[PDB]
Amino acid sequence: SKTIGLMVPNISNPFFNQMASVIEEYAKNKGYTLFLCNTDDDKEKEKTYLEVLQSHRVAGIIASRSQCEDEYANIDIPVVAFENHILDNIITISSDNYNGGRMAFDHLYEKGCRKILHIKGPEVFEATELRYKGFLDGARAKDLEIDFIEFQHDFQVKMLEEDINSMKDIVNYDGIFVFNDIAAATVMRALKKRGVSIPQEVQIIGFDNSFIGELLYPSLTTINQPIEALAYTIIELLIKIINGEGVLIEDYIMEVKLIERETTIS
Amino acid sequence: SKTIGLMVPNISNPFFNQMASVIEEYAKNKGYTLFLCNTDDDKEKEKTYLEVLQSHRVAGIIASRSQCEDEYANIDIPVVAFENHILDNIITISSDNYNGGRMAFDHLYEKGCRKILHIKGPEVFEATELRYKGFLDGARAKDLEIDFIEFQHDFQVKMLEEDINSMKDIVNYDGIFVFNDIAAATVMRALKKRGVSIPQEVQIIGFDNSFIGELLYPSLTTINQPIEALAYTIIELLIKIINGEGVLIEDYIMEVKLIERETTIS
Ligand SMILES: OC[C@@]1(O)OC[C@@H](O)[C@@H]1O
Ligand SMILES: OC[C@@]1(O)OC[C@@H](O)[C@@H]1O
Ligand code: NA
Ligand code: NA
Repeated sequence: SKTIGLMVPNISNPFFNQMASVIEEYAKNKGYTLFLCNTDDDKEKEKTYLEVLQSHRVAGIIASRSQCEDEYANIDIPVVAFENHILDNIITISSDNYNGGRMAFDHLYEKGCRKILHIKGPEVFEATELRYKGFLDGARAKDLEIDFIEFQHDFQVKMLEEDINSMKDIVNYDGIFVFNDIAAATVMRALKKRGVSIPQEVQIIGFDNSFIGELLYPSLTTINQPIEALAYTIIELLIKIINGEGVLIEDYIMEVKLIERETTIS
Repeated sequence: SKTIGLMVPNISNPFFNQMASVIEEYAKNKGYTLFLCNTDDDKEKEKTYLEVLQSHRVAGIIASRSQCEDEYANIDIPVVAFENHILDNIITISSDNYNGGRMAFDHLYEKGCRKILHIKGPEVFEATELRYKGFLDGARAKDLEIDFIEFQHDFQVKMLEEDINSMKDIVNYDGIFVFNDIAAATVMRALKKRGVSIPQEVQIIGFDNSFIGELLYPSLTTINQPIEALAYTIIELLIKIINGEGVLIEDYIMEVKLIERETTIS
């Protein structure tokens, strides 16, 4: 087989469809095509696709935001993981989510925010947990108390029909850090429906630098994940495993950077 | 195998991510999993994926906005097509794109628009050609001259860094019909960057009812494609072909409807 299976939480999140496009490019450079498999952050869908990919004898699997552990132990096909650690013998590639969360706090604080909310991601996403921890560590360094709201899912179309309890109070914050750009878009939509002015009344920073942050208005200040470097790295390492080349099985963490746009003041 | 290959022409476009999610649900109801294959509206990528899916002996293929023809002749795997016709012995499922184009014209005209632009899709998309023809036939019935601008691609992230020549003149139109909702979002972003008020200065209608129109602000008036009915139908018909059950090979066209939101005046 010259096909690699890429498991995607959902390509409805712009970040994952862009990642899938760029991984496909790097795979093509190495002579591979891709099958994309939608796992929807569901352990049983992931298990099913692992079985289906194995039965189809793909050359390798890229496992994004995995919720398994067990299931991977016997599979005899090369695997690399994006974000979530699976087993100690599978390489995990990620952005520097801890430091990105610190950068997000430092940016809001530098822009004068003192009443701060972090809309954090589901606990099962190692990446969002690290963003939360970096943000909180930043607040602790400034002796600032922060409020949290924890979403239980990444973006789903149903989110557009869901309310936040006490949405009327959100405008009272100086700044809000939202765990990713697509979730930030939903938060800004809710604020706009209530007539809230951004950034005049509240400042917003997201995470990813996915296309949704530039597509909408005002454009979203965010933390860049380096999709090209992530995709390059994932494919380079998977091909080493496929080829039986030596590589230390350890974390590969790519640098992030602040992208200042119109939802924070300057 | 119990796997169906779904060719996806634009994994960046909300409409196709939502279609893929719903097709997956209906396939699961019938006992099938899906592999998604990114064709990127490229004939060579489609040809490649067709070969890869055949080599993997999938149970059936859902072609989507296909640009091939003879490559499908005697591939001995069941195929159904979304939108673009492939061969006379392959069923094509689509929304009622001609009537949706007429509905879009009628709605702008009823809201008082007389200086009207249609940003039309690539000529290789049968669906957008029919939207253009329905819109134009509506204009001709009212003895109204319409202007056209023809995009050569569906949404790509690079569109966010591309300008329309004479963009500063677009505000002069009363109303704009854009060939789909994700393209409409890009047009609205350009207008907003220039300080144009929607719908006060220009009214906008898209096509699809994909989730981006409900993230847009103001929310986007559009023509609904019935994703649930499309997905149900694609899977029902593909399973008939797989099972060798009788079915007339003919067009299946699903009804569309206007969804009035905030980018046209109520
Ligand atoms: O949008 C993608 C993302 O930011 O969502 C949360 C995190 O898991 C991932 O990197
Ligand atoms: O967005 C999806 C879509 O509207 O794009 C153009 C048309 O091919 C298709 O139905
Ligand atoms: Na505030
Ligand atoms: Na106008």
